[PDB]
Amino acid sequence: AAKKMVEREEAVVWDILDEVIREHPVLLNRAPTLHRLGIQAFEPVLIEG
Amino acid sequence: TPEEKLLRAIFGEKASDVKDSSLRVPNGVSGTVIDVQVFTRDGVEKDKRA
Amino acid sequence: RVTVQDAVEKIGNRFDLVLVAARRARQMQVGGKDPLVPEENDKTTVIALREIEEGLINNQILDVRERQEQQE
Amino acid sequence: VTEFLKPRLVDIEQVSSTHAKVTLEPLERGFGHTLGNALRRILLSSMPGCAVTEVEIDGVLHEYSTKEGVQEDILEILLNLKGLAVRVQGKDEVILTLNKSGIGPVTAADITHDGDVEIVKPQHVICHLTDENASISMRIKVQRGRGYVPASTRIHSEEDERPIGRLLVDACYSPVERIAYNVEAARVEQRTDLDKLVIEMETNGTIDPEEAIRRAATILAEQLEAFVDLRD
Amino acid sequence: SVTEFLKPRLVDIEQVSSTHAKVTLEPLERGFGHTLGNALRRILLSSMPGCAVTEVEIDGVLHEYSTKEGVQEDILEILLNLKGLAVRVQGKDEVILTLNKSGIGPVTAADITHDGDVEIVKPQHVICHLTDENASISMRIKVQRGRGYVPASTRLLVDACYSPVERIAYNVEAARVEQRTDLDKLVIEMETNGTIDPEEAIRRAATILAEQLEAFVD
Amino acid sequence: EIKELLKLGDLPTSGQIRLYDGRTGEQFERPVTVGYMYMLKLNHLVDDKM
Amino acid sequence: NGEPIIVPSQDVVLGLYYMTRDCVNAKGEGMVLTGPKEAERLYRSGLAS
Amino acid sequence: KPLVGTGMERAVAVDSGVTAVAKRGGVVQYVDASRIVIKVNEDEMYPGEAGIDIYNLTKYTRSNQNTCINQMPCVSLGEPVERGDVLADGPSTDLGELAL
Repeated sequence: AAKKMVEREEAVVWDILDEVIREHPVLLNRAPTLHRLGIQAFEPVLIEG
Repeated sequence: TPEEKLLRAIFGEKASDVKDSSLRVPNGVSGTVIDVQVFTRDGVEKDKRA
Repeated sequence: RVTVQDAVEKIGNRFDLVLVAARRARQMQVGGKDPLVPEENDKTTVIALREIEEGLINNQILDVRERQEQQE
Repeated sequence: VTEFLKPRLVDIEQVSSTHAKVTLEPLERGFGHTLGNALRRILLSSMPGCAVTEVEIDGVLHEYSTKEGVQEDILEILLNLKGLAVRVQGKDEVILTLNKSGIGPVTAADITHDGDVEIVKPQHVICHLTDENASISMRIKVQRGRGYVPASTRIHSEEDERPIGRLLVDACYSPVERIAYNVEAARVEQRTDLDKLVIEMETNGTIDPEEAIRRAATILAEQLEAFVDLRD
Repeated sequence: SVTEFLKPRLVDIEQVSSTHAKVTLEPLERGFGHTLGNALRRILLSSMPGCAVTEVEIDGVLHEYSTKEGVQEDILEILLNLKGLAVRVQGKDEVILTLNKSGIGPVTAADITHDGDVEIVKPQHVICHLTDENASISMRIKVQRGRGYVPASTRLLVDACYSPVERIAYNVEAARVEQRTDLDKLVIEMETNGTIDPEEAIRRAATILAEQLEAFVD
Repeated sequence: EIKELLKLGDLPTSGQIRLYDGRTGEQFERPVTVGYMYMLKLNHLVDDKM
Repeated sequence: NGEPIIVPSQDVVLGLYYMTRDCVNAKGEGMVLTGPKEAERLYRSGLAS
Repeated sequence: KPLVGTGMERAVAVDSGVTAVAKRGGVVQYVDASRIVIKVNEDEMYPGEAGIDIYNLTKYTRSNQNTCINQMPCVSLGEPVERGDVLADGPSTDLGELAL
């Protein structure tokens, strides 16, 4: 039921996802990772596009 | 498995016995169908759309 | 939480901070606890750093509390 | 010091059927740019309009067809029809009908009117018939709205359902297309530092300029009325 | 619908001090945060009625620039300390106050004579230091109710900060209703001098524009 | 020959006009080059890379 | 090397260089302001450059 | 069209085959969104011929790069064309000029 709900992406799963996303870093990494500042963790803010 | 032999005995609906390898639109693309072409082998007859 | 600067100076080591806050967040998430500092709608790993920030979770405080949880 | 004077419209200068220069004379010092730019943001942002939203054509399935005996695709017809300027009066959505036969350009004047639906530009060429035996039949669903809904978000899932022959058009419900405002010093007798504000709006035809100014000022004043008694 | 738009469901006013606020408005229509906060910033900056000093004489010391021994701080710094004075005045449109003080102590803004209608919102604001038992100062300031910022070069004349807000600056953020995240979020931040409170400063300025929209609305 | 062609319009022959800010309405000072560049749309879309 | 790597790179330095580089005769020369609040109030109202 | 072109834009448009170029002169007997019929003049009609040649336009077909290839007939009814002249612009062409 959760799978069919978020496949439908109903009006509540965005509220649950923005709850999930709050303090949960994402490792943003670009490909020629020459040093350790090629991987840094960022808190994600939900944008469209 | 067990817990399917109990669930499919409750509602009684059989195993479907066929699987559903069908063609669907991939994720994200919303478009308009503008052509469909059916190619058949000669041994196979046809169907209504072909 | 933005930076763990107060937390790393309140422990003194950056990696043992990660281990201690991970242990505390595990106790708070699945172990069954309550947040010592009030959580201002934070995730579990931010409450752990705000408990380390206020001196309320170190390794020996967590260990003597594990002793007390075994005591019953 | 004394108090603030209040403006009202001194001119509605219909230069053309679309181009208009409204004038707003008695303003305080530094209210000219405030009122002119705020009103430009409301006018260019959010005015109601009647852009077409669905177009249906008998014998045409999708937007990527060619109707027989017209020298245009369906996409050129839809993008012509998106720029159909039409003012509807009592209604909110009204399905116009376009039937045209013979060789000729097909204009906006060939649409069967209703009386409460007024095209302002009848020479807006919709399509180009190029055969004597060929003829079309449209169903141009005008719909009142404000802003810009692309068709990609108009279909949420569907209203209830949709047949295989209803083309959707990305409706730009916005009557205005160019707002210039100049603040020049006002020639009154008593004061000198008071300045007039000339907004040179450029609508599509489906809006009165004084009506658009009053609607923008109503929008601004009700947002300010939400702003005017704060809550602690 | 096209008749409704959107309205600020929340307006939560942080009060960092009593002379400082940070007002927020979480839901708003798209792009409206700029067309509201810019209008409010322009009104609070350039047309907001209040009163402050406009000129002074210090009992014939001299005109531009100055020379006065026995004062610790410079003159053109006394003009600056008078410039930062915020006064509340009643229906008297212009009031001339006399500040006479002698001693070595630093003269504050409580050392003005009292006349009831003039209220000093910060009577400990230093105008001068004296530090000499011999010298003394006697000045005739001129408060007057005015409109915006009226400088001296557009006029011992001081620039006048008639407008009661010292700094107004807004930012605009994003917000969401249920899925629509193209909306705005005004996060107005302002500091008054003390002549009014900043919750009263917005609600007076937003009043002033609604009066300016008198003859077009319905 | 551009400036002469610009002078056949009533456009300023330096290329730069005085642009006003869209949001706040006060102008950018020190006037800004405007004009018509032919901008392309390249075959690197975000619909094919996300 | 312990220098900051989050150096403002090109548009930020044009803004910070443009606002902080003097002109000989600009509008509002030789005024005396009580502080930065008065300076932003003068600039944002268009009385000073 | 490019407002600031190099003048090469017409030559690359025609010489790339995506345009529909008139092989002979004449007047359009009929225009359609999918075909253009050119009634050839008596000058170049090759006296054992039937008189007209049909340019069958290429409608919304798929490219190699999964884009759309589509021809819009730019000419109108009765409009006299010459040989070589563009009657239908290909993908990314405005009036027989390269329009990218």
